[PDB]
Amino acid sequence: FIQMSVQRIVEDAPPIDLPPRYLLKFEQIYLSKPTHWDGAPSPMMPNEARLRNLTYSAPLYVDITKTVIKEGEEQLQTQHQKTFIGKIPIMLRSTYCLLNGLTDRDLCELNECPLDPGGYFIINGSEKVLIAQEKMATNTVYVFAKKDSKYAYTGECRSCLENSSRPTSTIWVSMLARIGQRIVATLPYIKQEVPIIIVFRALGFVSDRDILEHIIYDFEDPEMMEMVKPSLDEAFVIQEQNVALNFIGSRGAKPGVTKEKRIKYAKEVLQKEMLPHVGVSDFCETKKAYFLGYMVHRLLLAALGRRELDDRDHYGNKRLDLAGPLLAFLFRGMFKNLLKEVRIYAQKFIDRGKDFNLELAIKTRIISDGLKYSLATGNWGDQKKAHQARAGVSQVLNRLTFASTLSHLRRLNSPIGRDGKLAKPRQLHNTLWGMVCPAETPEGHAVGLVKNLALMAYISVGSQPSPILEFLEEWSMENLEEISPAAIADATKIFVNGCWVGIHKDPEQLMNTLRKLRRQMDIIVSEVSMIRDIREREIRIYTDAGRICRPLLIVEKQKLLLKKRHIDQLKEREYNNYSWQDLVASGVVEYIDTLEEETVMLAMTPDDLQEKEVAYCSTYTHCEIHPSMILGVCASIIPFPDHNQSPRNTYQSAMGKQAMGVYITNFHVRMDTLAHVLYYPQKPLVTTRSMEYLRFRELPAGINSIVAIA
Amino acid sequence: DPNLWTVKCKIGEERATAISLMRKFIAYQFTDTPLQIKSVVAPEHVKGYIYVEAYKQTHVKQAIEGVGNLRLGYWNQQMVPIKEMTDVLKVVKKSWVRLKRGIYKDDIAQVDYVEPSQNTISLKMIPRIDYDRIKAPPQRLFDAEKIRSLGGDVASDGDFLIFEGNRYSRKFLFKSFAMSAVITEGVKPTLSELEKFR
Amino acid sequence: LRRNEQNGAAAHVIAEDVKLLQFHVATMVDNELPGLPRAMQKSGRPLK
Amino acid sequence: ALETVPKDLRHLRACLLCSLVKTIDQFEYDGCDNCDAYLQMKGNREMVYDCTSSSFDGIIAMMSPEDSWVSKWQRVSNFKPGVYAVSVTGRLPQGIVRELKSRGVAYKSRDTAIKT
RNA sequence: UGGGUGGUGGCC
Ligand SMILES: [Zn+2]
Repeated sequence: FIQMSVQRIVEDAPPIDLPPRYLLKFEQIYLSKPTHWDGAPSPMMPNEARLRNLTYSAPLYVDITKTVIKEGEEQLQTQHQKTFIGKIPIMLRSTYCLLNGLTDRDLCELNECPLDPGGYFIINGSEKVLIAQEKMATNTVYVFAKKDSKYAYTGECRSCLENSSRPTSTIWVSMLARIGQRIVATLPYIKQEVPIIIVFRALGFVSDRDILEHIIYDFEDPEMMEMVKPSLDEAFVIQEQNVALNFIGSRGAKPGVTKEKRIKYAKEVLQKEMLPHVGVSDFCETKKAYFLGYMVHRLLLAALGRRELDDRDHYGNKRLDLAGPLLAFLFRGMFKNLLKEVRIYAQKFIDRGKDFNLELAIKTRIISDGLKYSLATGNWGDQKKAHQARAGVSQVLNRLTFASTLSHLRRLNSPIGRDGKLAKPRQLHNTLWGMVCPAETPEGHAVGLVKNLALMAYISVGSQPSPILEFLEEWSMENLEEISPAAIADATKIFVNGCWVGIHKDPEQLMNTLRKLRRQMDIIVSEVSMIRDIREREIRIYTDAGRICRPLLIVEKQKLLLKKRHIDQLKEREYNNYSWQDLVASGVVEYIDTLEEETVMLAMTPDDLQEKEVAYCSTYTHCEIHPSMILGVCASIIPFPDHNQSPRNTYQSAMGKQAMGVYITNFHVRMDTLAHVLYYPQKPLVTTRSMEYLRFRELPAGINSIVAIA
Repeated sequence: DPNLWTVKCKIGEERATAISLMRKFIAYQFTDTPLQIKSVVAPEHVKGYIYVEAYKQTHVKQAIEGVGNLRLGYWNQQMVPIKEMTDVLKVVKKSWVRLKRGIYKDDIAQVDYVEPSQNTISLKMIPRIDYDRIKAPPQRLFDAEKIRSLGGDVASDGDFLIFEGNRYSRKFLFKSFAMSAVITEGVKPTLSELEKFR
Repeated sequence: LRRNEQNGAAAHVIAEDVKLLQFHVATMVDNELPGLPRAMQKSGRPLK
Repeated sequence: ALETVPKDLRHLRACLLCSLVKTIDQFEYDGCDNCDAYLQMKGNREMVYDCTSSSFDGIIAMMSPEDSWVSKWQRVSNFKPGVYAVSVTGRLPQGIVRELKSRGVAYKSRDTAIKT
């Protein structure tokens, strides 16, 4: 968020121009380590900020170019270097925190124990943690069945191109249940639904064969092609483009009073509001039409029973929002406000013919206090309009025992409202294997809606898909715009982040090349996941943030790519620089997210499930590192958990965060509230190998006691 | 007859809105896009909206373009009844006065002398000051020795004293205030005020 | 209102003024009204 | 006419002969156009004080004075465009009234205000 | 100086 998102947000904001006129274009920002002052700028220790009720934040500097131009060729493109904008709270042990790269000796000399994980903000001296919220995936076509209304099926598909100021706008392509069975659409900012063929002709496809070419990719199955006739005979009044645009505009949010007004309003709402993710360029009909055709084709496939409905509980269809996306979401609005304020201040002077000073225009208070307030209170929105925003996103860090702290730093959250009789969002889905702890969960009214990551789980951070597109174009993929519709049927479709980009003829070679390049980690980073479907010829590629993935071993034919040399080099990793990264580089392990997990063959353990017997599958493509790695932080301290009844493990995970112990090494310096510490903590006489990495044998909680059951 | 409509305007800035509209009409009358409105009327005590006389909403929506005073009324305007055109033009309405501003607001004051300059007249005020003891107020009699001990901006000429705030005092303040700055009708001091001064 | 219709008698602002009075009276004894704004004080919270 | 438009909002005065709104200085600097040929009111501050008084209520702006009923009702239908007052109370001096009566001008004060 | 809001948690 600091390195990329802030610069992107500050640069992609349109300039403000306002007879004399001005430009005021921003450019590359600067940032400095946290500092407090009246006084000379001196580095601020996190511990000092914690005792003095300060806020561990860093100032933000941007470069601005002011170009005011009036009548008579009077333009002055003056620029100002490093103008202060606001203070950004800093998260501990980040790259831009003072506790970065320091040796443990330095940390001890600074009264901050080396065992502190970091990852929390300090706001007014309180440690705040950003709970990761989960949301349904965007830029994808999902088909559900609401059997309680007029629709028998619904092809919902969100759309967000890249960090758009307006939030995601939904598109619906449904079937009326009830001749009957009319395919219709629910456009954004349109108060009434509209049948599909009018939508297609509004794009300019006056011809009829073009529409069915866009929708039906094979004209040999009569049951498929007949299903469009109901919502094709419903649309033969409208043929020209202008009449279709007027038909749309008659139902607008603010419908025009003239045919020109209606036409221009509908054209603008189609070119801008509808499907921003496929492209908002000068023209995008050649691909917008294909995307709508794909939605309709998916809807018909679901109706015919050739493809089952999508599952909302499957976390291949979900994304996780960490501190990055949430901070960017706040920053968008907190920067729009600053732009509005400087624009107003300049306006109040240019009209009266007076020159304005940019220093007085910028209100650092709005951005700084907005970020501070949103972090402190947890109302994740603007102060005056928080009723439309989430609450409880930021909570006080639970510093009671070390395990509780670790669990609280790796906590998920389902934003589904409580007090709901629905049990589907609460049940333990099959897909939560190796990504979420099957045991750790609260047992109150929020049972099943709060989750904790497994130990090996990792959240993808996201990357730009430009190199993937360049490689695909360089490869034998045919671009979407210059393709023949007749060639679609005997080929596989290619998707990137849900945006349909081109077609390929040979899927197997493409998949092998992508896998090999990713395992070499040269152009495709290890975060990207390639999913190839075979029942329907599709290939899906994802590079966005929020996907959840875990590492796994690689099985070539029946053996492992891990060999004694790798282990030997690992055993010397304090002498050799050989580390886990070098293991990923050699293509031995491979991060696997849920959607890719859907198609792999997993071996629970090599020395058992890969030997030659009566062939069960004999086609293993991966292998689990260790099965016990699927438990969360709190449930990995239970000894012999596979010998207990299931709710007992959950209760232990609940009560494992309330046991007293040495909660932090330097507990004698912190002026915490309600601190519990035990005189004589001891390590368990019987441990699990997993609690070696939780540092439990250094901050234990409990005492071995001679217990008699009588 | 062109019809009359209400347009939302800034409260207190309606007076300059008519001037701005007249200037805009004069500027655009020689151009290709003149203001086609017939008249604009602003009542004396009506605040927040201004009456505009024209034929169609299109004409006003074109003409009020670029007027920040009518930004709220730029998009939607209300219809004023036809019978109210004449009602629009209806306006209604050693003594004692009461000041309108300052710390002496809503206080009974008695005229001492009338200056024939038609600008200011002296009044008899109860000193509403704390004698520079709190600031770095109820009505009470002036204590000369108290403010003489407190020092500061103070001048003594017997019972004629001068202190902070450009207030002239004697024995009782004798300061001239603008005739428009006081209300000469509707005071009626009571018997308690007389003692203090069917 | 009673000092406005006392003298001005504009016969148009009176309607808006009585409308505002009616809205405030209704909000005083009930704040959840369909199709009506929430009566709130300048703190970001609606009144009880 | 830009000269008819006031240069400020300070000490505005209303004409008792045509209800034209001009500043006290505008009645001297520019002079009342609708009555300049009648009173020759431009050129002296004392007779400017005598002609117009600062006590007035309401402002009226005729953008099309010849296409407005308000102009007819305020007896300013044929007068030149400019800012107009609603109701002004006052009486013209007896010498001025007699001069206007001798110059073919009917004495019609713009006092439409209600006296309680 | 009290009210209001939210979060966490305990027992069923
Ligand atoms: Zn005149």
